[PDB]
Amino acid sequence: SLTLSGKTLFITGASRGIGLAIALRAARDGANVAIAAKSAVANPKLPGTIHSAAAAVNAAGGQGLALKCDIREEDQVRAAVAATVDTFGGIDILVNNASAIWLRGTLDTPMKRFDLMQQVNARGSFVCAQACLPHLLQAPNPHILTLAPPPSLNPAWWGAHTGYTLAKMGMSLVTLGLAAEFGPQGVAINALWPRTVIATGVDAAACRRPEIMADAAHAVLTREAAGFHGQFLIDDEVLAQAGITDLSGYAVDPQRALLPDLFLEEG
Amino acid sequence: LTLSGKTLFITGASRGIGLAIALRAARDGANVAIAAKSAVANPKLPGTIHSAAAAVNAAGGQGLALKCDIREEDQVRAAVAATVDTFGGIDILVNNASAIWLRGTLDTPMKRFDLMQQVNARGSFVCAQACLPHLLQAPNPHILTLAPPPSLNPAWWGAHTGYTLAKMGMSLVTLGLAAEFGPQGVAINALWPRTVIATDAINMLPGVDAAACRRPEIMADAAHAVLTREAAGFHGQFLIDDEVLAQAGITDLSGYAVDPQRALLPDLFLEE
Ligand SMILES: [Ca+2]
Repeated sequence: SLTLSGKTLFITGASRGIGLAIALRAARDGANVAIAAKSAVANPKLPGTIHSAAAAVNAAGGQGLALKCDIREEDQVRAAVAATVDTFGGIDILVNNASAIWLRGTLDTPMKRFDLMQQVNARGSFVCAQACLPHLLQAPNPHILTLAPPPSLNPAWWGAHTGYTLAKMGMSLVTLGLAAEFGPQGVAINALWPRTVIATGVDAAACRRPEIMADAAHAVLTREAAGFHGQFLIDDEVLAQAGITDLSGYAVDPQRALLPDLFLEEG
Repeated sequence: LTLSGKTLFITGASRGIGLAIALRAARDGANVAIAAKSAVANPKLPGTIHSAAAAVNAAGGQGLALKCDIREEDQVRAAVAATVDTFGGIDILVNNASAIWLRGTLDTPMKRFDLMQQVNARGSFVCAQACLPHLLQAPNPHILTLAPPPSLNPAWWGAHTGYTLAKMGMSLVTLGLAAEFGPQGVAINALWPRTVIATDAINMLPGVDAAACRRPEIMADAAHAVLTREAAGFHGQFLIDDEVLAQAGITDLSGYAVDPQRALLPDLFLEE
């Protein structure tokens, strides 16, 4: 089987949710995982920290590094990348997972909220790519994997929540540009997005668990990077190609019709 | 088709395209709020909110000089409030903005990335947000953003990702705003020049001589043609100056050339 043994992953926002799931799937292989996230001090209101994540990585079979990194701050990103290189010797894989969401219209989106989304999503992916690339370019099989949808100019999607669509498609379009620039230099710069809503008026019973994205990420990240860039991939399709065709186990409640994810057309 | 008595809020209109738009509207008797950062002049990049407001007055309009850095939400809100207190409303918002940096990602410092996102995409969003409550009450409301048609062309994204994100961001904000508010009868559209336009910003375009450009007045005149259209049923369009002017019966564009002895340079972000 393909493995991330010996590889070093820098994963943003991986104190919880999809980032943590991806971290743990890589850890199972013996990967080094740098958890770069803002949450350091334990808060019951939003459980999970860089430190709990690093411990979970260690318990899952990997080597965890907890890095206090508010990715809105370039200096913290730079410091976290240097720490990762100092601890593990390099960076093989960047996963741009950190994301903030808010589905209201423009008159109902305070600039504080708009700014949080732009800074964490599109800007966070850009600055992390910028900081990691010098090290990625020296690795044997470098990946940047951004958790973002295929780019779209669908006016309905844009009008539905312009602030969030700007920030999330921003991640997609940063991926598009990075892939165009650096893909030809051997870096696999791609995106991965879930078919359904992931449980991390939206009902978790109509969702899938984050392990679908962890397993899909694994399938992408173990691919040869040379010649593999600018792709916008979906979890179910990735897993099918990898030989995982029975997705029933990923369902929170397998008797429920699944909620479709934002930013994918339904055929 | 006149802008007489209409109130325009134009960002960055101390010089260049914004100023030209301001003066074309002034000629009709429009009220123009000049929302820009420069209050006092410097040798390098002339024009201030005060010279622009004075020029609007000289041209036949009513100018209002507003010291406004559009990076600052509080200043934008303050400027919009002052405009309403001065003229009674806002009929037209023109999102005009200049922050360019044509380099690759490793050569695009975060300070420059941030300047671009803040002035371009964010600036358009925050000004739209602040003006919309007033636009929605106006007889013939427009938002006109000076931005290109949205494109997913990978070459354009790869060439200078930070800048493309920022400027396409203005287009994408327009796309979303039009989808949300267009149905309420707000004419939310974009306008982009076929060619490069001669302004201070050509300094950020290596090799580009003003002589191979068009004058800002082509954008001023195309803007006027857009802004005097009925707003109902006219949203989500990404318009080009030459095409707008052709529809308006202006097909001879030769007078808009800076220098007829030079071939015109095609603009960024348009397929040839
Ligand atoms: Ca919505």
